[PDB]
Amino acid sequence: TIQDIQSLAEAHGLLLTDKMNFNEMGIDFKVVFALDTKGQQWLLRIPRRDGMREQIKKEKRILELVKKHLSVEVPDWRISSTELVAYPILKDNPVLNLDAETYEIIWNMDKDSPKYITSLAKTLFEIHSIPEKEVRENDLKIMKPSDLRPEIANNLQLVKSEIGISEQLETRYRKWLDNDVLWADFTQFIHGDLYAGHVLASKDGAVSGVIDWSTAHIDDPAIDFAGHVTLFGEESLKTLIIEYEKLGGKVWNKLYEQTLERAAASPLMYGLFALETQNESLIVGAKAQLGVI
Ligand SMILES: [Ca+2]
Ligand SMILES: [Ca+2]
Ligand SMILES: [Mg+2]
Repeated sequence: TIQDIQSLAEAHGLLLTDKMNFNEMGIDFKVVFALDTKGQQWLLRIPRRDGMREQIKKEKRILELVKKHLSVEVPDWRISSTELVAYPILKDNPVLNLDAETYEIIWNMDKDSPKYITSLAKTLFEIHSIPEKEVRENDLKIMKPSDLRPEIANNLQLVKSEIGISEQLETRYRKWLDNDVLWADFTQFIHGDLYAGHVLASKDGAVSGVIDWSTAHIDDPAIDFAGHVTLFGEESLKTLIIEYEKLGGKVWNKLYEQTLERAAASPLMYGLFALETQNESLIVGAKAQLGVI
């Protein structure tokens, strides 16, 4: 009940009024939009069933680490567990969200915004500069540069044998794995699931926050550029890379070309996720993205 949730928040230190609205669009969570007794708006997440324990533990450690090194806001998980996740509403809305009924992409920001490019580049620089020693201390996954390709090769085998893959996607992924010059000889801490729907910004485009941190680890930095090129296009990605390098972002000759292969590999990564988030709904939609059907 609303009273049940009020008790939990009280049982973890937070006093809420009895006025809540519920949202049902989530896969793993139900979402509650609450209000504390002083009038501040809150976001509650209640995982549906058992399963979410290690992700909620990990994401809380990631949030506490990244806020130390970011000049923009991330969710402040004052209550954190599979009983209840609660944080105050952040300052801005995402630059886009997906309409819940149709998945039509509704944009809260001008795509051409110069300020989005410069502030996203600065945020990318800040995320990718987080020291490996600190990532190690928080027990997060660390991919070495020489492990990247065998990892993907394993991913390709597993997704092929169970979900299936179009012949054209398989040949492109193998071409990718064969193209040595595309692969950086270093890895860095990355957000892991970064695109405009996970970036909060003012209407002028200035990044004010970044959300959904549960995938963050040390990996190929191009992963954090793929979501931009998919939505903003090749020319915008080039300007982003230039602003990034201007700030001291560590680049290599083929970062642009590697980012395009990463973006094209989206079907593979989603088929990988769908195999450990078991739904007929997900493997079917992953199947279509891979050129089957
Ligand atoms: Ca900070
Ligand atoms: Ca080769
Ligand atoms: Mg915090």
